Amino acid sequence: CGVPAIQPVLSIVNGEEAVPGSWPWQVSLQDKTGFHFCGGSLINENWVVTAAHCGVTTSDVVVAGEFDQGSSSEKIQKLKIAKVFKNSKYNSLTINNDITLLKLSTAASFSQTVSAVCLPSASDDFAAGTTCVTTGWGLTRYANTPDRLQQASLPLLSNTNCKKYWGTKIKDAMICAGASGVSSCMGDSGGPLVCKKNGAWTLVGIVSWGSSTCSTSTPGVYARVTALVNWVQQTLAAN
Amino acid sequence: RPDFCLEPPYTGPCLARIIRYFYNAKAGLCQTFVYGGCRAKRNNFKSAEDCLRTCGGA
Repeated sequence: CGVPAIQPVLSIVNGEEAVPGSWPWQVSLQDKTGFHFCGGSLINENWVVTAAHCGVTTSDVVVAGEFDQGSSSEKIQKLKIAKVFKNSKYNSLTINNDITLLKLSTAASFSQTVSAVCLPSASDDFAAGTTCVTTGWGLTRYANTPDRLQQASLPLLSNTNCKKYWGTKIKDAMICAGASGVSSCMGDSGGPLVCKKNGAWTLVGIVSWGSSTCSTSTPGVYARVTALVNWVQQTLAAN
Repeated sequence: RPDFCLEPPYTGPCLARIIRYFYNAKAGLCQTFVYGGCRAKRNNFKSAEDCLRTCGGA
């Protein structure tokens, strides 16, 4: 996990187009017609982790190995969803514990463009200021979504600094990043916020919520994976 | 009809791209809009039929 066969090249509003297939765990969650409504991350061949607010159902599909959603010829994997595991602690009011697991009916075929992201340990500490990356097909301007996968490097923010803006809206299962010239936007939800852990890309956050106008000077809020990973491991072990 | 039927569509702070319907009193029809996934207001429906049955004529 966490090691792309195709290395990404770095240097979402104000992000940049990603190297095709360089974020192999990034999936597109689409309805039965092919309409992209959220992103997600493969954690292994049979499971995808995304946001609870995305409201995924077994009627939706997981699209892996995609880069250009405007390309009909591009080879991808349209995977059916067997069951949806929404964290029962998801708070629809505060948006806390915003995570859901998707169990595929048929396993994804890992390859150069399709593989898993690593999961952190509940005790992992990703220091504020750490430069991480988020990816997705969300709006690049606050408008239709970009066809090609976008990426952006952004710093993790301390809870104290995040709260300077969002105040008490920041809960224990949330982690902030951004306010640095880039911003996740509509369509990016459920997607990954990854940071390197001993050289391997690890899922630190899941795009959740933020500026209602996708302002690049405001902290973006993500589901804090370290606070939810035990729930993840438990769900996998039981299913 | 409920006054919430007269409110403009509300995307919310979440970052999903979910298609929902809202009643547009200016046109007298329910139209689609992008919902972010959380904190939906009441003029937000999963189908045009639900929207018309709740807000039609407002």
